[PDB]
Amino acid sequence: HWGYGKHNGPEHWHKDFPIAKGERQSPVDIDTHTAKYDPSLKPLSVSYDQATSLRILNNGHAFNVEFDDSQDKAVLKGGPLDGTYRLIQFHFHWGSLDGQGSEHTVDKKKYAAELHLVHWNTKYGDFGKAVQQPDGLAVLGIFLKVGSAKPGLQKVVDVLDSIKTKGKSADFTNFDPRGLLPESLDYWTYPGSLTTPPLLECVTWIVLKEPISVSSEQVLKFRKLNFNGEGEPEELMVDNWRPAQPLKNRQIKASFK
Ligand SMILES: NS(=O)(=O)c1ccc(NC(=O)Cc2cccs2)c(F)c1
Ligand SMILES: [Zn+2]
Repeated sequence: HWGYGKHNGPEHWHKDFPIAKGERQSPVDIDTHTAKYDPSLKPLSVSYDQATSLRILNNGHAFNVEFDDSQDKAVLKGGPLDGTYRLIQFHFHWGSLDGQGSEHTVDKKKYAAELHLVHWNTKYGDFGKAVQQPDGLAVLGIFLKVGSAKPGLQKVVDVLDSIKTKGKSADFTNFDPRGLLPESLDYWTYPGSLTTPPLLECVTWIVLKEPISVSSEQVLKFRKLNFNGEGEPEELMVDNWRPAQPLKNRQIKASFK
């Protein structure tokens, strides 16, 4: 099955998932000088005050913090979006080294990691239906660089020892994702895809200009996770990112001048 190794990595995905070579694949390089300011873009509306986190899961590709998405408790609206998108989970992609790890790049620059807050369009009723629609998902992407610690991330870091291997989950209630956001909500936006199989072309990407900083100790703890299940040969969960894909017939829009 698919993964991030030499024999099952991003270069191989197209064989099982031909959409990997499609017209609106993610991630992409964000060329800051070619992106166009769109003064008609509304400010992002992030309403996470009633968020209800439930669980944290190691799924063998990353770890997801999952939320109760059975009502409008934590939603994203505005920006390039029409309607309401409900937060279902967030996860990260990261590197084996601080110099790589993000999926999107900015003028070819790689960050140490990238946070994805995944939301689905409520007009489609549930996540499974949404991923089958061109405007089904909105993913808010946030770059991580290594520097000072991110206090709001620490609760996540501290539970990782309990979900070291594939298939492990742990209760994770009362986590506030507002603690993972940078100060500015300035963003770039473009139409794209899931960055892992099945690579469905259902995502409006909203990538924040301002990275958050996390400590070297924090990202080191990400790199102690395992891709494998318990009792299988240990393979560290690192470099779980897809490289930048061709932009093709798309324009990246900026919310800021
Ligand atoms: N890295 S990402 O583009 O933000 C992403 C990548 C994958 C999923 N989820 C799934 O792929 C789960 C699905 C299985 C079958 C259809 S969707 C997701 F919800 C978000
Ligand atoms: Zn992701």
